[PDB]
Amino acid sequence: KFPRVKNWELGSITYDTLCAQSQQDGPCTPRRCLGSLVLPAEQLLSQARDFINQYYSSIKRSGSQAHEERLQEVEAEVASTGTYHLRESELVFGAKQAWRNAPRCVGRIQWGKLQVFDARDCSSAQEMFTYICNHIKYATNRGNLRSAITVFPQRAPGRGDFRIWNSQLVRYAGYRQQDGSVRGDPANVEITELCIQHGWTPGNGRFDVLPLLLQAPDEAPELFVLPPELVLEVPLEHPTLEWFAALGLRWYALPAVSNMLLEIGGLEFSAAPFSGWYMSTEIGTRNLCDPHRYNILEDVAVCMDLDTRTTSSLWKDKAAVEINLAVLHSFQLAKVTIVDHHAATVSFMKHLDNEQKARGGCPADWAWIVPPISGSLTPVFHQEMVNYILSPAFRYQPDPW
Amino acid sequence: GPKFPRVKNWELGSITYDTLCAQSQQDGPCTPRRCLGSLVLPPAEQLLSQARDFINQYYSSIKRSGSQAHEERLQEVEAEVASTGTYHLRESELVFGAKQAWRNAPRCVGRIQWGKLQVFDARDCSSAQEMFTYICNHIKYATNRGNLRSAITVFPQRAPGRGDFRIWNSQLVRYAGYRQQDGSVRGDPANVEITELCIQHGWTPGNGRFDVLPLLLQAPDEAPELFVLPPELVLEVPLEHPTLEWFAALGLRWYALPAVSNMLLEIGGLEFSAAPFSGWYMSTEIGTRNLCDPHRYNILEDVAVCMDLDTRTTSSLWKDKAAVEINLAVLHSFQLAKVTIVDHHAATVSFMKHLDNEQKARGGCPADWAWIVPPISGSLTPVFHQEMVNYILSPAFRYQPDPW
Ligand code: HEM
Ligand code: HEM
Ligand SMILES: Cc1cc(N)nc(C[C@@H]2CNC[C@@H]2OCCNCCc2cccc(F)c2)c1
Ligand SMILES: Cc1cc(N)nc(C[C@@H]2CNC[C@@H]2OCCNCCc2cccc(F)c2)c1
Ligand SMILES: C[C@H](O)[C@H](O)[C@H]1CNc2nc(N)[nH]c(=O)c2N1
Ligand SMILES: C[C@H](O)[C@H](O)[C@H]1CNc2nc(N)[nH]c(=O)c2N1
Ligand SMILES: [Zn+2]
Repeated sequence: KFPRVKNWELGSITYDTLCAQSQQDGPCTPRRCLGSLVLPAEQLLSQARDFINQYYSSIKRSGSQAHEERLQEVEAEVASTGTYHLRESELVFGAKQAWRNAPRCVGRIQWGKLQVFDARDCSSAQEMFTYICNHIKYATNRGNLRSAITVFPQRAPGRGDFRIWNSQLVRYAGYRQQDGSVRGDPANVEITELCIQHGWTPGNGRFDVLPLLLQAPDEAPELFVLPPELVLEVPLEHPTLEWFAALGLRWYALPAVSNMLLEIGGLEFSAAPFSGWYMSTEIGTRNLCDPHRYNILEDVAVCMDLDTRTTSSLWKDKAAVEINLAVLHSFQLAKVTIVDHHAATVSFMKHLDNEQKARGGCPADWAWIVPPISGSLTPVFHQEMVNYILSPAFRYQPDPW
Repeated sequence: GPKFPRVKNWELGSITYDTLCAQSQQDGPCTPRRCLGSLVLPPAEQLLSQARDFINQYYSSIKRSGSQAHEERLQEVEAEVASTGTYHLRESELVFGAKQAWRNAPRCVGRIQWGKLQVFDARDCSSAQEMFTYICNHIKYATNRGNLRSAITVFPQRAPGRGDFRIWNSQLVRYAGYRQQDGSVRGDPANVEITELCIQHGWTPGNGRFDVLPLLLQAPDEAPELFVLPPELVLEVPLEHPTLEWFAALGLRWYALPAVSNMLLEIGGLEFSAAPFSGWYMSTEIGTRNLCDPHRYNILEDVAVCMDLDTRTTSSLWKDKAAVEINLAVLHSFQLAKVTIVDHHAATVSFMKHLDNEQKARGGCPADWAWIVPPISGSLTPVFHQEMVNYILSPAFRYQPDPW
């Protein structure tokens, strides 16, 4: 019934009772675990009712007059039109809850602090662009980063979706070369090629910021260039290794995810970009060291004069550590908010304890929460986790092309 | 495509489908409502179905499925269970079963070696003294003066109404952990309970950080008996670093032979409660888990101080820098002393080859992602980018509760 959850460093035990609230199935069965894989009116009515019940309970007014009447408005709207609409205060609560509920997010200690921009009165791609430019300015705040989400109009039965084609608001281009190598970020070759086809004049650098492709319902997407001054970037240098600055490496300040679906009370928001601040291992380990990304390990190790001929000299491990240190030092120097993996995972353990008290559990995906270097050096490695789907939720959605 | 799990490698873009999971006859701990993949601990009628399944597996592996010899063996097994409530394996059946149990183990990254296991049949064993002899022979063979060889020794199976053969120690070689008066521990904190049981049963304890424990061996229906391993049998490696001359002065060491001794080996419904097995180390198990876990030897702060690192702030990456040098010391020292070891990069590469081999041979491979990905430098290894399906196949190694 209720799974026992143990921490192996400290010997402490808790029981997850929150998983009983899950009404949506994951990919696992008793026959096989798939935890490591990356990917009608009556049903809508009950999702809506549950959500409204969640909202009135959060403001302590459960059972009040305002509660009963709001339930009746929703019922009347769905019965007549097949759908309904959220009040701004309900949207705000719903967005925070979807963050709180996200099992892959190590940053959830911050869940209560989220600026929510209501963009549901948007009727064109041009208006979308203005809203996005305002989000970026707010979120960036000259390096003193603030968590934010902007919510565009919900999906509707009659028509096509509002969509941002880009997976993040800020990404670097990937240019496929004559010889089948890539200049820039190999993760972005396909979106880069789409941008060119839709009329963008491409650069030829390793760190060219991509334009946005924004789609209003049932229209071809439109191209918008981000004003250079809005996109804060950090040149990478190393505290003791002088030649590192000459590698010419940089990363953008703002991690801003733009391709996920936000589901609240049965309603679905197909464009709802959100942003926080980076955990340094995302940049230092994954973006720069992954073999299928910028893949810089070998170059850094040679500058460091390490023996690259054999794996047993641990040259990959040594180079990776220095790159991560360069990221942390450079962000700190440029006064841009960042968190290291030790500090982030310590705050996550506190979030786990807060949530055990508040709700009797916390859905968490161990493979995503444990950092990609120095796993067992962090307290989360030794912590058992239960993974399940609660709503409101963020959900992956297929690329619109 | 097909209705079997689709499995993707995100570095290479390649896809396979797992069809082997269809052969699974035992439930794991997950359901559609919640994943429990990260948790460490998960009649004649019943026996016969498991026995028939295993005999069918054996006859398929020798390509004699449906033959007269196959049907005759099946008839011999059920007749034996009819008269006795149990049955017994042939020598070649035990050998097949033990290798298949290793092949099936989802938490083992060393499975490229599965076909090369020396299997010692100790099913004639009738006393604690004789268990000790067999165990000493295992260690001598497996250690081979540092050129390590994979092996298992199989003691008699569980029997109706008669007590079990059990080895009380979790490994054949482990260090004592001595509880101090201030509440701290000298030696290995993992071993505090077993250390205290050895003293209760008459062992005169040392007072060092690396005292090898004696064995507590239990023959059926007797109290366990205490046996000290002759020191010349236990190969150890003093730890030094290739460039940091002071590292040798910390007096650190580790033993050569990883030999798990408390797992149950299950073959065709038969239960082997004592069947210790051994291979060689992957270096991260010593360098990262044994030496750096905060609940183990916990030496990270000590080494960082000698390295002159800023241990008062997380963002200096002092833990990461120290862990790398400790892992490097382990690899260098084993290589110097000519004792077999494998680094995490070479092991995970070889496991990627094993995955490909098994895709062709059986249509999949059960694997536990959280255990296969090494505890340092995870995404620098190929296995981090590889999706994995986890399920239980028999023959199997299974955890068993401590005898005390
Ligand atoms: C405030 C600082 C934050 C930090 C340090 C942080 C940290 C992280 C990290 C390290 C990941 C895994 C990233 C990856 O490997 O792709 C992640 C995932 C995620 N986070 Fe956060 N987060 C923050 C804020 C936010 C905010 C504001 C939201 C939404 C309101 C959010 C929702 C999510 C979601 C939905 C995922 C899963 C994304 C996916 O499947 O690709 N987080 N977080
Ligand atoms: C040939 C050298 C071998 C290497 C490098 C190797 C590697 C490993 C590693 C690194 C682990 C994880 C250990 C941990 O973190 O506790 C493991 C687990 C395991 N291996 Fe191996 N292995 C080898 C040989 C063997 C052999 C000979 C067997 C049995 C015949 C075996 C069966 C197992 C089993 C049953 C586990 C799970 C143990 C548990 O749940 O505590 N492996 N292996
Ligand atoms: C195919 C697929 C499925 C899925 N769920 N997700 C993806 C994005 C991948 C995940 N791994 C790299 C890349 O996503 C990279 C962007 N991740 C930033 C997360 C983040 C960090 C800090 C603050 C935030 F607000 C958000 C792809
Ligand atoms: C409670 C519990 C359950 C379980 N399944 N397992 C344990 C042993 C723990 C697992 N993690 C550390 C420790 O096991 C330490 C010993 N593991 C060595 C595995 C190995 C390596 C190379 C060759 C071999 F033949 C065997 C405890
Ligand atoms: C195959 C595996 O699930 C995949 O590489 C995952 C592992 N853990 C991860 N963890 C985080 N935070 N982000 C990721 O993209 C991944 N990728
Ligand atoms: C909580 C978590 O399941 C636990 O700490 C696991 C994670 N992965 C591991 N992986 C290996 N190889 N060995 C272990 O002991 C563990 N411990
Ligand atoms: Zn699962």
